[PDB]
Amino acid sequence: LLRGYAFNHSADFETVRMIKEKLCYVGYNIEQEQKLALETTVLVESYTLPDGRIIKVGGERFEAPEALFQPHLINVEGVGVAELLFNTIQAADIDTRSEFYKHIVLSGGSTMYPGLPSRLERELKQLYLERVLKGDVEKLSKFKIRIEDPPRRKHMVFLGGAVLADIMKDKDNFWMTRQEYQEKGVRVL
Amino acid sequence: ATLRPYLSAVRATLQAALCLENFSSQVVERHNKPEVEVRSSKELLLQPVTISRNEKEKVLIEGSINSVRVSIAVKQADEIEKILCHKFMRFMMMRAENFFILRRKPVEGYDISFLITNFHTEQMYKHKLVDFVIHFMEEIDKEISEMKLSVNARARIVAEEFLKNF
Amino acid sequence: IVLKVLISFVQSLDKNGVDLLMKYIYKGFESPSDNSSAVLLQWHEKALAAGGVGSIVRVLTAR
Amino acid sequence: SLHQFLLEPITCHAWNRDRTQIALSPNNHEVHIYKKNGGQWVKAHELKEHNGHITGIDWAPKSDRIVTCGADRNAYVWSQKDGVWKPTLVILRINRAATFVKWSPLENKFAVGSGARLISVCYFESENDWWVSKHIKKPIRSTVLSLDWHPNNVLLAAGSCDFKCRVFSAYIKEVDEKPASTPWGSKMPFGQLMSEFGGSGTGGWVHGVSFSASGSRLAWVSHDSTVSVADASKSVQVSTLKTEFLPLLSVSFVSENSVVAAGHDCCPMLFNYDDRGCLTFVSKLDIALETLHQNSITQVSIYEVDKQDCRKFCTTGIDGAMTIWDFK
Amino acid sequence: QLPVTRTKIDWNKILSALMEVMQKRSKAIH
Repeated sequence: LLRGYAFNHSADFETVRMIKEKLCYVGYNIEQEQKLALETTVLVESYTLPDGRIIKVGGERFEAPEALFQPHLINVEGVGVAELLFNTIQAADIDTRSEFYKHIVLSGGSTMYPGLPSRLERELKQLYLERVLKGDVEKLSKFKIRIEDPPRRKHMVFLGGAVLADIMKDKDNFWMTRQEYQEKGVRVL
Repeated sequence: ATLRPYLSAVRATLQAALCLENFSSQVVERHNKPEVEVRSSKELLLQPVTISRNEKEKVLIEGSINSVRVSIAVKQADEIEKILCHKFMRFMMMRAENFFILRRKPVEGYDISFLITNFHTEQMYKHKLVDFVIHFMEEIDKEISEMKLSVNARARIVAEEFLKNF
Repeated sequence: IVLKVLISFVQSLDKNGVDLLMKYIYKGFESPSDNSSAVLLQWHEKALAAGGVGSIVRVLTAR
Repeated sequence: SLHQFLLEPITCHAWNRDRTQIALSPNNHEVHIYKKNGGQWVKAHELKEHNGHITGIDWAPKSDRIVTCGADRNAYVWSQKDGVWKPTLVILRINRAATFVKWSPLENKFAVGSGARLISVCYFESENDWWVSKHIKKPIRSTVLSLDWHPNNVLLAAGSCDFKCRVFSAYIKEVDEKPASTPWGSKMPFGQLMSEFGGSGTGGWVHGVSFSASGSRLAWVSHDSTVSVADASKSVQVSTLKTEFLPLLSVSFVSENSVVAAGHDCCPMLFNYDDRGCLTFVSKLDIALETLHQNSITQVSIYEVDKQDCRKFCTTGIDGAMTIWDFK
Repeated sequence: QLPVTRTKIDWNKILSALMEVMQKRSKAIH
């Protein structure tokens, strides 16, 4: 809206969604992003509309996706995804904390921005090197942290359902029988 | 005479540097950025090259695997040429979203500076960009040398009309 | 340092020393002295015809 | 003979066995299949599953299957079981962008070159119906840009941005059978460096590699405007020629003695390699610009039945035009 | 104090092969 481009809230919701899907990305280092945005014109791209107009989107590409890491920009009180992950892993029993550091899986369609894999690693490493192991930068090598994110992130809910129905296709205890609700009306499985 | 070999040398050096390809970043996943602004791998950069005619007019060319940077400094004779050159470059740099191949702020020590990416080499031909740069380096000198005589010729009529009455 | 004798003035044409002459010529443009630039620019055209456009790449990727 | 398909560039092109259908990628996230109905090219099918720029295609003729790889860290294997093409999933385990893909002579494995300093050799498993990969990563320091296969279905050439051209072995014991002895070497475990080249001082990025029909000779082009041929029969020896033209982006053997190249000058060229170890330039093959292509040529392929008997070759590039060239 | 699950043990399920099949998936993916 702050460039001379007026899109109403209701009827143009699905027109700006294509702009978000096509041209948006999360920056690794904010500094180089701003340096390229201020002293260089290689971030501006032209998008065509159904009406035939051509609009230009510039430095707004890497500002919209950063409500996730800094939630206060759109009036949401909290800590952000990177710090909330830290507060969740550092709230369980000590023995199983290593079992969760190594295996973090990303799912859903709102984690397909370019660079979102490569930013959470840096944020967790910095948040775990100034809160838990303050200073003494030698033991981080022994501390292994790994994030798994295959290029099939969107449909991982479906694919899991494609496996669990395949293994347990035959034995008739996994399903809730029709006759169970003819007499009982509830379930315990 | 003397400008023609200079333009010929700049033409020859530009033709050997605009041979670009596509390259995704090998530091952050799925970011396509130029590899001459974002300097993150020494292997992908080429040696800079400078070509000059006298002690105050020279062109610097910096190559890479998917971007070329070309910085040009122009001639200046007296104060009026100096300030008109500065005004003209500031005029062009303000309108940089329409000039697709123009950098917003120049490299220090140089007046004007272009940045050409592989996208601008696929959406346009190759020899016409070099011809555009060669046109750029001479048409500006013509334009400012004309503007000087234009301003000089605007004082005669004003002085004559004021002195005519009384 | 022998580029002064070259300023005072294709020759051998060994097809490998043309690259060395190209390197010296492009390294000599960084320090103009009010007379070397014109003669160096004049020989750049002569050496380009004998060597070729490819030679400019060799000095550019000499590193 | 020039034909202009689209004004946009062509990233990559693939042919089939009868030279009737063609697969193209017009610089987007889609693949178009065209056939020839008489004497005019009309589009046939569209394949769309990627969400990123597509960078490589190849078409296995005997099995009739299309492998596609792109910059979204994905790869798919398209097959035709009904009228509509369908994909099959490939697990690659790379975290950077893929750059090249190629089938093997026996059509049982395929090699993917990527920007994570990896080479992924993928093979099929049917207990749960997908492709599983193995990695070659030991001596590589940068992104790979070219790949090629040996006739004996084991060795693999690779060129990378670290100014080296390497020959590895990709023997997978679950699929392949034991190989014979080659001049390149004897002991061939998986992922073992068999030979390495690239020592010339002022080395540039290698854009294209290729093997000969005999399998005992390798050829590659570099970004310093040089072509080089390495022989391994008499001895492990090299011969490098320093051309006076712009860089070359592709190379392919026509026979045991001649090699054809193309690049940014928009004109294919022919070099000759004598049996005694000498490279000599012969001639161009194309005697606005005074050239049929209006921009750089990105890919060179063979229209005929390849290195056993090659007569015609196809060129495609950024201008959007595809050309067939005949020697006769 | 509490087990790893951080919940009361569910005696109904205690009173009353997926892991075999999942190993091949774990090998192939990772």
